[PDB]
Amino acid sequence: SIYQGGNKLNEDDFRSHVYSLCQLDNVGVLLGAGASVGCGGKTMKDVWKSFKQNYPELLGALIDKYLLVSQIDSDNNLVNVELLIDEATKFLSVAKTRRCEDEEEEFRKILSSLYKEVTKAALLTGEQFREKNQGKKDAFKYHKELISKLISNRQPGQSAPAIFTTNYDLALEWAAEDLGIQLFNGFSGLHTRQFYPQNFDLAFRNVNHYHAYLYKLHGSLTWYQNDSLTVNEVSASQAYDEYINDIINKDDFYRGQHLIYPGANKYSHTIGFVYGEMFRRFGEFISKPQTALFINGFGFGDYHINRIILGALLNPSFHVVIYYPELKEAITKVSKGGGSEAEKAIVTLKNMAFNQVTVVGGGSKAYFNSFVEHLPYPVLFPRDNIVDELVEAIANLS
Amino acid sequence: SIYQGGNKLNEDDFRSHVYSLCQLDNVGVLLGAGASVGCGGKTMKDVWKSFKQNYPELLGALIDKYLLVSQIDSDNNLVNVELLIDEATKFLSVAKTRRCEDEEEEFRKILSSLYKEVTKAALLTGEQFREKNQGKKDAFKYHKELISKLISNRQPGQSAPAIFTTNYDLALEWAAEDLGIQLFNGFSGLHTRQFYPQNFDLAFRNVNAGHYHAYLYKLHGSLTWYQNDSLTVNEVSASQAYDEYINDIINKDDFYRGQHLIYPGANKYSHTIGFVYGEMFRRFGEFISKPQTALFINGFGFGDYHINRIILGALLNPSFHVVIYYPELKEAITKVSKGGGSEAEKAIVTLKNMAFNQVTVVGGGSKAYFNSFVEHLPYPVLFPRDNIVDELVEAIANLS
Amino acid sequence: SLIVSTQRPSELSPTVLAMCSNWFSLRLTNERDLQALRYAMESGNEQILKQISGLPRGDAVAFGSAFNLPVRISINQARPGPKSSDAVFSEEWANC
Amino acid sequence: LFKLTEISAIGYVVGLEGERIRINLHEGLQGRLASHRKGVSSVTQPGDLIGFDAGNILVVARVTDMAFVIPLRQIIAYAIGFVKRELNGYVFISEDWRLPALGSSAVPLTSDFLNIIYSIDKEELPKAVELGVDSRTKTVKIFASVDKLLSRHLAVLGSTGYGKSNFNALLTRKVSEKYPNSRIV
Amino acid sequence: LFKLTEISAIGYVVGLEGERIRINLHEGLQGRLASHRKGVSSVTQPGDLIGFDAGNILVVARVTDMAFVIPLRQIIAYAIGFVKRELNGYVFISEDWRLPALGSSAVPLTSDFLNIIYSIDKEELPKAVELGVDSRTKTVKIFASVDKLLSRHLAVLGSTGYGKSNFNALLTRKVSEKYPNSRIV
Ligand SMILES: Nc1ncnc2c1ncn2[C@@H]1O[C@H](COP(=O)(O)OP(=O)(O)OC[C@H]2O[C@H](O)[C@H](O)[C@@H]2O)[C@@H](O)[C@H]1O
Ligand SMILES: Nc1ncnc2c1ncn2[C@@H]1O[C@H](COP(=O)(O)OP(=O)(O)OC[C@H]2O[C@H](O)[C@H](O)[C@@H]2O)[C@@H](O)[C@H]1O
Ligand SMILES: Nc1ncnc2c1ncn2[C@@H]1O[C@H](COP(=O)(O)OP(=O)(O)O)[C@@H](O)[C@H]1O
Ligand SMILES: Nc1ncnc2c1ncn2[C@@H]1O[C@H](COP(=O)(O)OP(=O)(O)O)[C@@H](O)[C@H]1O
Ligand SMILES: [Mg+2]
Ligand SMILES: [Mg+2]
Repeated sequence: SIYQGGNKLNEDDFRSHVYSLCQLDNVGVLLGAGASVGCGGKTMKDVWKSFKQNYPELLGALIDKYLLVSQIDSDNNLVNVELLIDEATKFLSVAKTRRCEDEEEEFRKILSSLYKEVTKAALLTGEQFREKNQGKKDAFKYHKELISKLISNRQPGQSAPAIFTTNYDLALEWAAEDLGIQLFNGFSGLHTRQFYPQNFDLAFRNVNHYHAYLYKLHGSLTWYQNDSLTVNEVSASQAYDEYINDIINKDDFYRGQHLIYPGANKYSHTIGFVYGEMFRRFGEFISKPQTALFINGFGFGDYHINRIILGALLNPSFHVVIYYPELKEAITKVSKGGGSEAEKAIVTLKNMAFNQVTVVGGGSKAYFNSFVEHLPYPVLFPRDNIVDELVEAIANLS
Repeated sequence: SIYQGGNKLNEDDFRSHVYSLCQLDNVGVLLGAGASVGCGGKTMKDVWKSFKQNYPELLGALIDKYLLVSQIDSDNNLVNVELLIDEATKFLSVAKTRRCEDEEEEFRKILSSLYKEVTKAALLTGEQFREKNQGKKDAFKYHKELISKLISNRQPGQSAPAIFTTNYDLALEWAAEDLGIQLFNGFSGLHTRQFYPQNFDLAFRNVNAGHYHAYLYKLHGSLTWYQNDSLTVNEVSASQAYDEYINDIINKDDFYRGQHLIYPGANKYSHTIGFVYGEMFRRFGEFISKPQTALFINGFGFGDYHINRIILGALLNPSFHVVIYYPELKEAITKVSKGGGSEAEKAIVTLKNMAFNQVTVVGGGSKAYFNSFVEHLPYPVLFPRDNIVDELVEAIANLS
Repeated sequence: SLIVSTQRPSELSPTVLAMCSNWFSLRLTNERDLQALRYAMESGNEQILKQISGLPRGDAVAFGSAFNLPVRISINQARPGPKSSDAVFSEEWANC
Repeated sequence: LFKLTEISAIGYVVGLEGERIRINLHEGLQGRLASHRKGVSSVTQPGDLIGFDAGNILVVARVTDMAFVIPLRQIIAYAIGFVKRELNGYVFISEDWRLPALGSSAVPLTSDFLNIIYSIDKEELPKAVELGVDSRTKTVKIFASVDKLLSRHLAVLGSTGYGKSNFNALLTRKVSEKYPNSRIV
Repeated sequence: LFKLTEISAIGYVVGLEGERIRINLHEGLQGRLASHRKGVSSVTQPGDLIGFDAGNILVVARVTDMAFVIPLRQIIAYAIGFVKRELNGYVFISEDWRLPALGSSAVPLTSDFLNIIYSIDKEELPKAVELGVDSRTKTVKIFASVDKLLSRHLAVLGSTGYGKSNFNALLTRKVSEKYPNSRIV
C-alpha cells in the first residue's frame, strides 16, 4: 500500500523515513478540500449533487442555451465549480456593459443560487459563526496537533513552516488563535486592514517559536472590495453582520465586484493582484535547495499546479510525499484504458523509478486523521495538561 | 604500433601515461580536416578529384599558361587548394588594378568554380543548414563527449582548455550550444558583431559565492565571417548567412563579388584581413611555449611548413610533451627507407626515430581515428553517467 | 586450517596469533585479555580494540582473511532456534 | 545545464600533517543532513565514513575528531583505502598510502558506494552464506566464503548469554544445506 | 503560554574528542541549579548524571571533571545509553556509541527519568522483590526478579572485622524469608 520508486515499503521503514524529512532546511504542507470533512466540510461532489437537486430549471438553461457546462460531467458529477462562477461573472459584466436588459436578469439568479450553495457549506459551525472562542471545541482537535508537531521540530536558527491551502474557511485561524501562535497572512491594521505584499518577509525577535506563514490560493470569506479600489479584511462577526446573513436568508445579489471568493472577478486588475501574488509565492518556495513537501487532501484536478510540481523534480534535492485514498481503482481503470486526467497523472507519477516520490494508499489509512499520527513528538514536550484545573478552581472562587 | 622514443609500449602503460598528461597546468588540443569526416565532411585530396572530374577544361588552361600547379601533382592528388586560392586572388587583384580586361574576365570564372566546390563540401548537413537545434542529432555525438571530458578534469583554480582547428565548419559551435557551454572566439555583440582581440584574456565568475567556458581559435576562418564595405569584420548567424550569400554561391553559376569572404585564407594582401589571421598564429605560438604545456594532435597531415617549424622549435624545453596520431606509419616507413617519400612522410619519420621520452606516435589504421581517440581519454568517477531528465521532460511535454 | 582458542591470550606465544587470519568475538570485558592482541598485529591500527568492550546483545566483531577489512556484524536469529532454556526454579519452590 | 557533480560538497582540505587530515566546514550545512537522488545522509557524527574526490580515484576516510574553533568547525580523519573504476563498475582496494591534495572537496558517500566496500567477488554470490547486516546503517548485507574459511585460520570466542550457540548453529546448518558432503571433525 | 520545554538548560556542547564531551556552562546560578514542577535539581560534583536532548532520543552521560579555564567553567563527560518512546511510556537502552551534535543544550535528570533507568522490563513487576533505595539521591526504589536471582551461583563478600557475620545475617534475613526452600549448606 506504500510505494517508493516502484517497490513496496513497510510501516517501520516509512515511519523512520518521514522523521528524516522533517529536519530539512525548508518544510511545507499543501492541503485541499478533503481535509475539512472531518470537522464539518463538504467535498466538491456533494455541492454539485445538492445544487443539481435543488435548482433543476436552471440546469437545462446552463447546458442548452449558453453552453457553459456539458452533459456527461453533469451526469457523472465531475464539474469544476470556480471556473463556472468566473465565466458567469464575465457573462454578467459583458451583458451589463452592453446594455442588454433581457440577459442581465438571467445571470443574477444563477449567481445568487451558486453563491448560496457554496457559502452555506463553508460555515463549519453554522449559526455559531458569530460567537467567540470557536477553537476550544473538539472538532478542531487535530489542527492544533498538526501545528504543534510542525513547530516543535525546528532547531534554533532555522526557518519557519509554510502552509498552503485551497480552502476558504476559518479552521486554521481558529485553531492557531487558541494555542497562542500568530500567523502572517499579508494583512495589517485593525480599523482599516489592507493588503501589503511585503509582509511575507518579516519575523519576530525577543529583546528581553511564535510565528508561521499561511498562504490562501482561493481567497477567504472575510475578504471583500469596498467602493475604493482596495482590499479589506474584517472579523467573522462583522462579516456576518454585513453581508453573510443576507446571502443565506434572502434573494440578494447586487454588486458583482464585491466578493473575493472563490477565484472570482479575476478580470479586474485590482483583484487579480492577490491571486497572482499568492501563486507566485507558492511557485518560488519549492525552487529552493533542500526542500520537502507533504500533500494531503488534494485531488489532482488542476493543470497548473501539476505542471509546477512535476517540473520542480529536476533539482536533485526535492522530495514529495503524496496521500491518495482511492488508488487501486485508478490502477485498475488505467490498466484497461480510459480514466480521467487525475487518474492518469497520478498513475504515471507512481510508476517512475524515482526515490524522491512516495505514494500512500488505503481506504482509511490515508485520511487526514491518519496523516497527523505519523509525525513524531519530541521527548521533552510537555503533554500532560495540568492548567485547566487551576482555571476551574479560580472560576469556582468567584 | 605505439612508439615512445623508438620503443614499443603496451596498452595499459599508454593509458596510464595519457591519464598522467591530463592533469598538468596547461592543456590543449589541435584538430584538422580529418576529424570532421565522420560527420559528413571530406578531405583535401577528395576535393581535388571532384574538381578535376567536374571541370576538366580549366585544368588544361591553368597549367600551361599561368603555371599555377605542376602536372605531376595533378595526376597524383598532392595539391594545396587554399594556397592556390590566395595566388588566384592576387592574380585577379593585379589584373583589375592594371586594367587588363581579358585577364580579369578569365580569372573571375575560376574563383567561382573553386569556391563552389570548397563551400559545397562544408555545409555538413546539406539544405538543413539554416535550421535551428542541429546539435540534437546523432552525428555530433563524439564532439560533445570530447568537450565534456576536457572540462571535467580540471581542479578548481586551474586554467581552462584551449582548442585549435584548421577547419572552417560549425561542428564545435553546434555541439557546444547544446550542452550549455559558452565559447570565446573573439567576437562581441548581437546586432553588429566585431573582432576584439583583447577579450581572449577574460573569464567568468559567480557573484553569489557557472565558471564553465573554453576558448576556440579558428586558424583559417569560417563561413559566417565577411567584410562589408567598411574596414570592419562582422559575424552573422547561420540562417542570415545562408539567406545572404551562401545560397547564391551554391546555386548561381555566374556569381562572384570579390574582396568579401575571409575563408580559407583568401585575401591576405589586404592589411585589414591579415590582421585576423596573424593573431591566431601569434596566440598559438605564445600558448605552446608555456612551462607545463601538454598538447594533443589528431587529424593533422603534417603538410604545413610553419606549424612543423613552430612545433619542432618548441621542444627545446624540458617540460613539453606531444602526442601524435597518424594512421599511415607502415607505408611511410617503407617509402622513406628506399629513397624517401613526400615531405610529410619524411617529417613524421624523422620525428618518430629520435630518442626522446616526450614524443609519442600512434598508428594502426582505424585504431587511430577520431572516434577511437576519445575513449583513450580518462573519465571522472563522480561524473553522472546516466540519463534521468529525459523521462521528466517527455512527461511534462505529454501534459496538455 | 586450524582453530586456536584463547580467552586469556596473555599466557601464549604471539606467534600463535600473528600467524593466523580470522577471528570472532562478542562482548568481552577484561583488561589483561588483550596484550597478545595488542602486540601481534603490525603497525597501522590500534584504535579499533576499544569498542569490543561495549557491544550490545546480538552484535559481534569479525575480521580475517575472508573479509577485506574489519567489519561489525549484527547477526540474525537462527530458525529453528537452539534449546529453549535451562531449568526454572519457580515451580520447585511453589510448594510454599 | 551543465553540472559537474550530482552531489553537493561539504568542506575542503586545508592541511596535511602526516596522516591527520584537517578539514574546515562550510556554512550551507545547518541540519546535520544532506539529500540527493537516493536519500538523506548524515556526516556530523564522529566515527562515520567520508570520501575525497581526486581525479580517477576516491579516497575513503574515517572521522576521528570534531570540535569548534564567527563559529568555525574542524574535522580530523584517517584514510583507509580508495575506490577504482576498471571496466564498467567499481572495485575497492586496501592500501592507505595514497593521500589527497590541498583544496580537495569533501563529500559523503551514499549506500551505492557502501555496497562496494563491504562486498566480495560476484562469481561467489551463489556460493556464499548470509550472516547479517551492517550495524551502523542496517542497509548492507554481509556474505562470507566457505572455501576461504577453511584455508587460513579461524577462531571463535564470546561471553555468556550473548549468542555463541546461536551463531554456531546458524553457521553449521548452512554448510550442510549448501555442501551436504564434507569432512569436518 | 505555549512552551517547548518546561525544564531549563545549563549549557551546550563545544567538542567531541573521541569519547569525551565538552560543555560550556551558563553564567550565575543558572548553570548549577534549576527548578521544575516536581521539585529542584542540581549538578554539582563529578559522579552525577546529565542528559542531552537530541530530538527523538535523549542521551545519558556521567560527569568526570570540572574546572575553571568573570571566569568560565567546563565539564567532561562520558556516554552510557539513551531513552526513547515505545507505546505510551519510555524505555532505556544500553548502547554507548551514540553522541549528540554540537550546540545541543544540556539538562539535568529529574526523578521521573531516574525511575526509568532503574526499572525492570515491564513484565516481571508482579514477581519482584524490594531490597532498598539508591544512595546518591535516596529517592528511587530498587526491585529484582526472583527467577533471575536464585537460579545460579550467588555470592556475598566482605572483610574480617567488618561485618561479614553481621552483613551475612542481615542480607540472608531480608532475602530468604518468603521462600526458604533454597539450600545453604
Ligand atoms: N476524510 C478525508 N481525508 C482526506 N482526503 C479525503 C477525505 N475524504 C475524501 N478525501 C479525498 O479528498 C479528495 C477530494 O477532492 P476535491 O475536494 O474534489 O479536490 P479539491 O476541492 O481540493 O480540488 C482542488 C481545487 O483545484 C481545482 O480548482 C478544484 O476545483 C478545486 O477547487 C478526493 O481525493 C477524496 O477522496
Ligand atoms: N577518420 C579519420 N580519422 C582521423 N584521421 C583521418 C581520418 N580519415 C583520414 N584521416 C587522416 O587525416 C589527415 C587528413 O588529411 P588532409 O585533410 O589532406 O590534411 P589536413 O587536414 O592536415 O590538411 C588541411 C590543413 O593541413 C595542411 O596544412 C593544409 O594546408 C591545411 O592547412 C590524413 O592524414 C588522413 O589520412
Ligand atoms: N540474534 C539474536 N537476537 C536477539 N536475541 C538473541 C539472538 N541470538 C540469541 N538470542 C537470545 O539468547 C538466548 C540464548 O543464549 P545463548 O546463545 O544460550 O547464550 P551463549 O551464546 O552465551 O550460550 C535466547 O534466549 C535468545 O533470546
Ligand atoms: N541493627 C543495627 N543497627 C546499627 N548498626 C548495626 C546493626 N547491626 C550491626 N550493626 C553494625 O555492623 C557492624 C558489624 O561489624 P562486625 O560484625 O563486628 O564485623 P565482624 O563480624 O567482621 O567482626 C558493627 O560495627 C555494628 O555497629
Ligand atoms: Mg557462551
Ligand atoms: Mg568477620
